[PDB]
Amino acid sequence: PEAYWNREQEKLNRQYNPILSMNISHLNYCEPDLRVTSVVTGFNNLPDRFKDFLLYLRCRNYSLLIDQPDKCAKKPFLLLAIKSLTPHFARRQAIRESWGQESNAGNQTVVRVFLLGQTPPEDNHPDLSDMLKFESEKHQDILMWNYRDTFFNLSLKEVLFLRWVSTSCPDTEFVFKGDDDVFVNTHHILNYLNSLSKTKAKDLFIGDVIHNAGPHRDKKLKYYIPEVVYSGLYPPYAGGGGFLYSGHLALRLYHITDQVHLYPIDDVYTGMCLQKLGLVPEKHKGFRTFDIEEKNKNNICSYVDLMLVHSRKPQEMIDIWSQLQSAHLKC
Ligand SMILES: *[C@@H]1O[C@H](CO[C@@H]2O[C@@H](C)[C@@H](O)[C@@H](O)[C@@H]2O)[C@@H](O[C@@H]2O[C@H](CO)[C@@H](O[C@@H]3O[C@H](CO[C@H]4O[C@H](CO)[C@@H](O)[C@H](O)[C@@H]4O)[C@@H](O)[C@H](O[C@H]4O[C@H](CO)[C@@H](O)[C@H](O)[C@@H]4O)[C@@H]3O)[C@H](O)[C@H]2NC(C)=O)[C@H](O)[C@H]1NC(C)=O
Ligand SMILES: *[C@@H]1O[C@H](CO)[C@@H](O[C@@H]2O[C@H](CO)[C@@H](O[C@@H]3O[C@H](CO[C@H]4O[C@H](CO)[C@@H](O)[C@H](O)[C@@H]4O)[C@@H](O)[C@H](O[C@H]4O[C@H](CO)[C@@H](O)[C@H](O)[C@@H]4O)[C@@H]3O)[C@H](O)[C@H]2NC(C)=O)[C@H](O)[C@H]1NC(C)=O
Ligand SMILES: *[C@@H]1O[C@H](CO)[C@@H](O[C@@H]2O[C@H](CO)[C@@H](O)[C@H](O)[C@H]2NC(C)=O)[C@H](O)[C@H]1NC(C)=O
Ligand SMILES: O=c1ccn([C@@H]2O[C@H](COP(=O)(O)OP(=O)(O)O)[C@@H](O)[C@H]2O)c(=O)[nH]1
Ligand SMILES: [Cl-]
Ligand SMILES: [Mg+2]
Repeated sequence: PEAYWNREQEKLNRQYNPILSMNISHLNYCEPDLRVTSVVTGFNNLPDRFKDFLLYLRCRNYSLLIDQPDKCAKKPFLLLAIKSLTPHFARRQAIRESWGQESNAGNQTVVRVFLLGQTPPEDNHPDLSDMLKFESEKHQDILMWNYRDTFFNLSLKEVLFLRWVSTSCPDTEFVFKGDDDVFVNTHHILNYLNSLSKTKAKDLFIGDVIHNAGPHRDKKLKYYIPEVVYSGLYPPYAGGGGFLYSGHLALRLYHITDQVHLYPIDDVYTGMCLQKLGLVPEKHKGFRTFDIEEKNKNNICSYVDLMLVHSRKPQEMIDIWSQLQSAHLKC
């Protein structure tokens, strides 16, 4: 093709599919891929995030700096994996106190990790390392890898997390992967999972799924992707703050990640991997990624049959969760 990502992905396809038959690694090449500055038309005028994405696309072998290797010592029913950034201490603590608390009702173990990269001083971030170490020692729920935690590296955050599931939590029944600014009704999710047949549970992947979306071409927008980077439509994908899937599918997704080049939008990348497995993510009405009706925001009964709501502040998560604990008496 003409777009850089599509062209390189087609090269990967030929490498993994003999039926298409008629030098540097794409997985552990971690020097700058200087060839991109000549083959990508207008490279020098792209925003810095695109330059860095294209230069280091072929590197994904990053190591854990903070690990919790025994997080799944007891086999989880539901692993909560929450994407976060170093300075988001209040968001993480609110989640710990509310919908993300670990629990074991009915022997269905719920365990929690936060997913971080580095916020390094050479990028002008304040040094919060001692505070992060303090939080990690106390709460034992931080996983942190040695890559730059940026918007366009979130598909790295996804691949490295899936790698961690395969190495350190391969027996979890289900995975919820979400953002640290959503409210999640964990009780409703557990009730939903216990209503699933084994057949439906095996390849479960639900969220707020969008079909036939394409890249935004408006250069001002957060999710802007230039025509020189990607052409065509996006596969169906769950986006908007969280999605829910089986541990069995987590392992299959991890295996397939080597065959898909990283993409600047993490939720599109996950949709690409699901597509390569031959699966279609399923839309579920309980994922409210653009909130609920203004007058309903005040009523706790509005939250009882929801799976998640985007977005809520730390104080709102705790207030909602607390009211929810007695919602069966009022709704
Ligand atoms: C959830 O998992 C539970 C186990 O996990 C632990 O507990 C939970 C609550 C969490 O805290 C988790 O973190 C823990 O890891 C599980 O609990 C277990 O359930 C079984 C079955 O009910 C219990 O077995 C009973 O054991 C007692 C003690 O037996 C010993 O002493 C007698 C001497 O009297 C000897 O004969 C025995 O060989 C043992 O050496 C038995 O008295 C009892 O026997 C009766 O029931 C059986 C089964 O019908 C009959 O065959 C007998 O004839 C008796 O009528 C049970 O065998 C076990 O104690 C219990 N563990 C704990 C730690 O409580 C729980 O069932 C899971 N499910 C739910 C919904 O919680
Ligand atoms: C996703 O996350 C990954 C992993 O963290 C990021 O990859 C790193 O990206 C940074 C840039 O942000 C890379 O650092 C840069 O490397 C350049 C190349 O270094 C090589 O070449 C020079 C010269 O030949 C050698 O001296 C050097 O030792 C290496 O062999 C450097 O030229 C850059 O230098 C510039 O910045 C530094 C520090 O700010 C200054 O001192 C310099 O003067 C100059 O201004 C810079 O160091 C880093 O190598 C990447 N790491 C890995 C493991 O690949 C991605 O950027 C990130 N992606 C997105 C989209 O955010
Ligand atoms: C990923 O693995 C590769 C391959 O082992 C590592 O590449 C070496 O590491 C650095 C990065 O360029 C250099 O010192 C070596 O010359 C690299 N080349 C080779 C051939 O090994 C790479 O470092 C790893 N990436 C990370 C982030 O750990
Ligand atoms: O560099 C980043 C930026 C975002 N996030 C996390 O990813 C989620 C998505 O971020 P954001 O809410 O800004 O995206 P949006 O909802 O606006 O699409 C948030 O929970 C952040 O904590 C991250 O982990 N690293
Ligand atoms: Cl915060
Ligand atoms: Mg958000």
